[PDB]
Amino acid sequence: QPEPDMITIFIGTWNMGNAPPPKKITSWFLSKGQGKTRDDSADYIPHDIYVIGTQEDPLSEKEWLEILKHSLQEITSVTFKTVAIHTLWNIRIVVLAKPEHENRISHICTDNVKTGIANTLGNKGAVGVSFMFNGTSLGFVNSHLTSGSEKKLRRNQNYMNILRFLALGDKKLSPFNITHRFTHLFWFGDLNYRVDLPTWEAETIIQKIKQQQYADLLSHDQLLTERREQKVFLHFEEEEITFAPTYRFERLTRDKYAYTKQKATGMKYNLPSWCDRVLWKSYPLVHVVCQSYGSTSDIMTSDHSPVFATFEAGVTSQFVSKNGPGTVDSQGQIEFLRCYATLKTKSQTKFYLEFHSSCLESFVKSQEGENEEGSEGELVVKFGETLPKLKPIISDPEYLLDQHILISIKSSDSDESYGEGCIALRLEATETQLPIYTPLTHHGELTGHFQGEIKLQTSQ
Ligand SMILES: NC(=O)c1cnc(C(F)(F)F)nc1
Repeated sequence: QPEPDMITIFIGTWNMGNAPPPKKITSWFLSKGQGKTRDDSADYIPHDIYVIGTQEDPLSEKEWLEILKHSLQEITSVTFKTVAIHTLWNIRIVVLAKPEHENRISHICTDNVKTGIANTLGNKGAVGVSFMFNGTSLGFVNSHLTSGSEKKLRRNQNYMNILRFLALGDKKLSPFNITHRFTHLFWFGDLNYRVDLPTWEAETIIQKIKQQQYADLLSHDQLLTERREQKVFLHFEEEEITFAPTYRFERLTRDKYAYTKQKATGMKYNLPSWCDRVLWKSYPLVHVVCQSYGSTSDIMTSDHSPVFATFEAGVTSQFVSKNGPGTVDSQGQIEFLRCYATLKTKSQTKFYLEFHSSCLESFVKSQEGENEEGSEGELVVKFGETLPKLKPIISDPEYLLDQHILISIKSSDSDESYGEGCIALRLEATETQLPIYTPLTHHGELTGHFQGEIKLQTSQ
């Protein structure tokens, strides 16, 4: 049985509004309703992995697992295996996989982050799951962020706390947060960003939704605007939104948005909004295609509609050669020429680089670079030709060209990372000097750039 080079992943996010689900929720798992929907011809084809994020979930883990597994069995006639389940308050993530993938899945991690302090600590935060699928690392984050149209800054702060403190993936990757630890990272949930228009425009907004005219609404979506100003979800992708706002509905219909201020809303307006979202971030030059992004029309127990997204995701096999793992393969090497980091820091310390990759026996520290002043005030750290030669465990190009090198630039004085990035080895050529580039981030904020040239030697 050959190992796959591609899998399909279902991501679901549903804020259940503290109400039990209806007896049938199969439309969710089938990507049927509004938006970018899945072809009917695919309905019996199971996804490899189903990742279900809920918010305001009133069910026990047991109650929800029974509904999920029974749903997927009805659709696919497959009995899914439970990879992981993790609940923080009423925020829950479930990972289910086809039984044939049990042997391919390892290193399962779960974690949660609680957001806010005193007042604002009590029900918002995130749960997450990571694991290895053969040679590919997968992360999944389900977050319920701060509510309310006038709290987009709080949401951005909640996001930064989650990406700093959620402890998933390989703990040896100590300079890197979840935004660098995975081949593919999926981040979804009730992110609670709103359509920022005047309250008086509520009926105009509803009119526009009834006409399926979303363009003037999406231009005021806080998540799109904050992302375009690099305030949140830097370097993440989201599929175009072609479904109606998923909040806030009157329960037991979808014919009505309930937007008016009420005691139950803290006298806040809830203008129709895309609260419920799916974003992703994959390493450079890995295959990832969104094949659906939409909302269900027939599940009406909550004031939110469920959202689905499906993805084709590139995966690699767990490679073994006569040499590595357990030693290096001297027919392989990674060299770096004309390299320099540009940092936004106003500080003056020396810096060195750390290279981390599962193609190395362990991480590699460089010599200190030479600091120079850039023409526009920037700190430029010159490595020139001084970076070490990296020694991969396996030289076969069918392995090595599928790998990535994570880079941290660290202060010599504190050993603290000032910036993290990632370089793909999926080069246009081997044994050839080729430009490389990555932005550098720290706590998910842009801190600089790393650029230079690479020269990769494989066994071919
Ligand atoms: N390595 C594991 O502990 C593992 C457990 N369970 C599964 C499941 F749920 F797919 F069957 N896959 C892997």
